[PDB]
Amino acid sequence: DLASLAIYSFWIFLAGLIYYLQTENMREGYPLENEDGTPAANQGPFPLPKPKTFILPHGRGTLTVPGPESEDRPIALARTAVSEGFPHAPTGDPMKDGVGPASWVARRDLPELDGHGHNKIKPMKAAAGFHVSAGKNPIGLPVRGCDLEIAGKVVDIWVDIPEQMARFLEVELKDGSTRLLPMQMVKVQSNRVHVNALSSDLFAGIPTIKSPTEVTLLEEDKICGYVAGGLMYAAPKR
Amino acid sequence: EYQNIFSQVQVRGPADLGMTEDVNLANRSGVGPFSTLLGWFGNAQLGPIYLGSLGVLSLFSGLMWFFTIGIWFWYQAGWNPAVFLRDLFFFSLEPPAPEYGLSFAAPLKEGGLWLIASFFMFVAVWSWWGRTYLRAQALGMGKHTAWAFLSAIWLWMVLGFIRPILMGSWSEAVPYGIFSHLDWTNNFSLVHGNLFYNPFHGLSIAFLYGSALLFAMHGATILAVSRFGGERELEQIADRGTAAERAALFWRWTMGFNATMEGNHRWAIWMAVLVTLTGGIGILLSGTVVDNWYVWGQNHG
Amino acid sequence: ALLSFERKYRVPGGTLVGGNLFDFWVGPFYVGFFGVATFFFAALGIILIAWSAVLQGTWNPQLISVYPPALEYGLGGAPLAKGGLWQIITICATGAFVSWALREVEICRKLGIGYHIPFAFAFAILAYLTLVLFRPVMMGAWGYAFPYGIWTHLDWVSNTGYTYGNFHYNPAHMIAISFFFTNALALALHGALVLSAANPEKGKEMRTPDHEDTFFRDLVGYSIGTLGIHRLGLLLSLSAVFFSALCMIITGTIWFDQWVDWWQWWVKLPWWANIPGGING
Ligand code: BCL
Ligand code: BCL
Ligand code: BCL
Ligand SMILES: CC[C@H]1c2cc3[nH]c4c(c3C)C(=O)[C@H](C(=O)OC)c4c3nc(cc4[nH]c(cc(n2)[C@@H]1C)c(C(C)=O)c4C)[C@@H](C)[C@@H]3CCC(=O)OC/C=C(\C)CCC[C@@H](C)CCC[C@@H](C)CCCC(C)C
Ligand SMILES: [Fe+3]
Repeated sequence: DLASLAIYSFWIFLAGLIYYLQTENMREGYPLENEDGTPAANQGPFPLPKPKTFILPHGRGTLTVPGPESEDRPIALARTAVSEGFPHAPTGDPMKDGVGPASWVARRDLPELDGHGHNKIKPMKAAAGFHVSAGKNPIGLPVRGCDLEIAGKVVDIWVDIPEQMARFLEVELKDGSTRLLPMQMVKVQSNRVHVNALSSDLFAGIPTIKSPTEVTLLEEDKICGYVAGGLMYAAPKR
Repeated sequence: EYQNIFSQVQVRGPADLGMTEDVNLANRSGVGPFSTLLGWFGNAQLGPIYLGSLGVLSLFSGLMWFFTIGIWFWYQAGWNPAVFLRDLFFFSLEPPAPEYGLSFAAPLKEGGLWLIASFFMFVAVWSWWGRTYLRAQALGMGKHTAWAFLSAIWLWMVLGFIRPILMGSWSEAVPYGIFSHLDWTNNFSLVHGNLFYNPFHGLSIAFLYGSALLFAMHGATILAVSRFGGERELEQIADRGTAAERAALFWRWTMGFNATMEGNHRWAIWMAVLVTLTGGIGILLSGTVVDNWYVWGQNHG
Repeated sequence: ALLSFERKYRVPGGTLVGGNLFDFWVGPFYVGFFGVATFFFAALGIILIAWSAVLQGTWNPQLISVYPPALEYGLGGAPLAKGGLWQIITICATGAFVSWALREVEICRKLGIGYHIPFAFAFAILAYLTLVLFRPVMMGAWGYAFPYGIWTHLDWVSNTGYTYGNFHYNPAHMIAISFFFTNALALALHGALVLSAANPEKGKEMRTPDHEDTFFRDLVGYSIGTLGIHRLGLLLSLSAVFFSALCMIITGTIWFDQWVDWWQWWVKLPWWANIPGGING
């Protein structure tokens, strides 16, 4: 009857759908590779999809996935066992080398742009009409790291213009230079900002940005990468 | 260690009037107020809304639906404020008795009011559907919202219009009341042999639950990777960063497979849409084709 | 075996117990100490379910069911075949769940991301432990918990509910359902928004968060924003499961009559209890 016809068609439609959905989520990271960068033997039962191309808004180009894949960058790691399946030790300093939880990707070295084609993220000082509107304003607070030692002072907040939110604190070092800390890895307390991922001596180590009113996607990754990595790697000093 | 559920600092600049695309700006209002409260959680800006014609048709019959049910409730209260408030959840605007079949000839005070209210609802929902398509068209955006909303419309259509029609009467449709509609629901199950035997019901649940599962996963994942700008999903789609990478990898190490930043949204749209898709067939088949889900289930056909 | 961008993350470290002993993968799967714990509990659990199946006499999975000790045993143990298996299978389940959560924490630490996922999972675990441990204990018997079988646990859902009339009138249950439904709405919208921007009209260029905000302001006069919606889905989700647990923790313990009758408190308030007309005068 009609109902057993409907339920049985549905199970089929649902298999088709899982299929579509599963291949659709292969537009990235595939094909699978062995530990050495080589195409793996067994790829799974799902084929890659026919490619798609997104048109990028600001004469910024194209993305066509799936496509040829690569880190466009060295990986300071080496094998620690004699077969597939084990960890790969950092060959140098994992924070400095951006591996493990300090990793970053070779994202594009320009800034995300808003819908109007302007930089999405600006230091508040360059952002017309933008001020702190609720909560404790961190600007001027000393920044203290997980060793409980002061590593600098907050000198501006970098804001997302179209979404009107804090995204970084720009912090000044003994140096007189500055660094971005991601807004999401800091505690704004009443008389200080607390940063648990890093100890005071690792602030200098934060990747730096090439211009003081822009960040590029690439730079953002090296920054976020670095400070998250600190949770594992600073933890001795902590 | 901070968790990104509430913002620590809010930040305000000039009110955002939004992208002009092909939108007719004659029709956007002006900005509303800025809510500091809202802004601990999400955006602080209220407005501007776009209203124009189809918008107005919609807002109007919406209100008319609501005030139809509203005068009947006050009537049922014998015009007494104290009673109204007391018995708010017990008032109910029922459809025509089974004797009037599909005809619009029922007395106002015994189901005519129901059809009137239903009429206002029908145009409020559909016009709103159109608004869903058209606000997208004007921005140059794809039509996903409207298609997804269509899934919701399906169940609602089936409950109050398509199923009562195939069944031969309006008495079969759902009343307007807080408690009465729960009764209608329990009673619907009972009369049809227990909806737990309706395999579309069972699927429906899997999706409903599955939505809570997915959105909890997805939300949690994004917050977890939001220290790498994870929430800026579109730009992670156009140029994968470590946020999209470490989110895929968490799932991949946990359950052995994983999604892409764009692919996850397809899982989401479908998980949710399938709840009502599913559900609507479930109901549609009931009484029109299966009279008892237990019974049907015994011969599997 | 590896995603194209995956090696740079497969570093040592992050473990909670065992140091580097179980720090390794199996194909895509990370193996905690807690990977081993979950395998151990899940294997046991499954074996004892296959066992319980033969003592009941089927290898068909639409029929296999494992009941808790009948009410007569209270909170004590009970022979394997009359619901001890259920007790050990339950302990196994809990082992596997908490383990899976804890494995997740380790994956979190290795990746240097936040703990939000296992924290969310923890609410589901907590819902489970309400049906199988907290409610049955506040009630005096493992018999009140639900049995392990595809169809038979639905039977329990219907029997437990109808013990209180139409379970719809459970007010915490109303609130939870409200969250489940809203969650789904949110999910449909979130997915459709993001996708409607990444896949615009055709030959047209990718839209932006700015467009997504625009579309929602145009539509309803408000847009919660890309961070907001993720905060939201999380909150709606978890709130649904909180109120589920809450609606069942109170049933059979602090309320045990017909849920419909609870509402008498509102209608029988002094200021209006007695006025005539309406449904209740
Ligand atoms: C939550 C309140 C009630 C309940 C009420 C219902 C109702 C009502 C229904 C279900 C349905 C289901 N429930 Mg139940 N269910 C309960 C608790 C559970 C628990 C548990 C460990 O606590 C589990 C594992 C299940 C599992 C199931 C599935 C067999 C089915 C689809 C669920 C789903 O898609 O969710 C969302 C999750 C996903 C999409 C992730 C995938 C989950 C998969 C499918 C789970 C497989 C379970 C497996 C068969 C049993 C494990 C044995 C293993 C070998 C160890 N229920 C409690 C007692 N459940 C539906 C059904 O169709 O039943 C026939 C249905 O109508
Ligand atoms: C005792 C009662 C019966 C029962 C009888 C029914 C009946 C009857 C139905 C369901 C339905 C469902 N039941 Mg059942 N259900 C039972 C037990 C359960 C249990 C359980 C026991 O644990 C669960 C988890 C569920 C779960 C579910 C859902 C999966 C499904 C509804 C999906 C949905 O999103 O609807 C909510 C979404 C909508 C209704 C869409 C509405 C959208 C419209 C267009 C928007 C209107 C808005 C309007 C304009 C006003 C807006 C005002 C605003 C403020 C602006 N049922 C028992 C067995 N169940 C439905 C279903 O699909 O079944 C197959 C249904 O009809
Ligand atoms: C006739 C029956 C009654 C009724 C009686 C009950 C009863 C009784 C209960 C509910 C519960 C619920 N009902 Mg009610 N309910 C009715 C009508 C409805 C309707 C409706 C449309 O009418 C709806 C929408 C709901 C909705 C709800 C939810 C609030 C809740 C179910 C979700 C949950 O708790 O998840 C919580 C989720 C879990 C417990 C899942 C746990 C997952 C665990 C942690 C992991 C498992 C992993 C798995 C084993 C591994 C699989 C292996 C893989 C395959 C690899 N009810 C009717 C009136 N309802 C339940 C509740 O509130 O529970 C607290 C409950 O007990
Ligand atoms: C609001 C919280 C929502 C939620 C969140 C949630 N679920 C989660 C997570 C999160 C955040 C995970 O991280 C975790 C995961 O890895 O997802 C892929 C998970 C998960 N939620 C799952 C299921 C699940 N979640 C559900 C619900 C929910 N999950 C809530 C709605 C449901 C429902 C609605 O019923 C189910 C069925 C799994 C896919 C996964 C957990 C996998 C896991 O814990 O693996 C360990 C155990 C095993 C592999 C084997 C089983 C162990 C044995 C002891 C035997 C069987 C036990 C017995 C109780 C069976 C019951 C029989 C049934 C017929 C009733
Ligand atoms: Fe998202």
